[PDB]
Amino acid sequence: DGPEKNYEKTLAILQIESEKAELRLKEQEVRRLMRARGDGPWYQFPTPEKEFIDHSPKATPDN
Amino acid sequence: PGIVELPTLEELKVEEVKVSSAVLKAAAHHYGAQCDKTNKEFMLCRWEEKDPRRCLK
Repeated sequence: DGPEKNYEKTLAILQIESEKAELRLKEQEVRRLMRARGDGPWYQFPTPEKEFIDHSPKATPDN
Repeated sequence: PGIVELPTLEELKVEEVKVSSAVLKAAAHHYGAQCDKTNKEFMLCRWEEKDPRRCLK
């Protein structure tokens, strides 16, 4: 075919793998921040359920 | 950290019933019909407001 094919295919492969590197490191820092502080969707550890509390009138006022 | 507020002795000085429990069980059914308005207001305050200090009167 020629040299242009190899050259430009190499360029494509290079941008692909560079972007992958970028995203892997980004994922590392993202997981770090999400775990150190639960601001994000991940590492949101469970809490007690709210809907199983009874809010009705009790037997004593100062419940 | 925050001090508790409490009423004074004279904010509780009251003419008490000084009446026993059988004398009172006997007249329960009439004290539930007469003197129901005040009693139910006191109940509503005591359960709506969860503080005794907000309902002495």
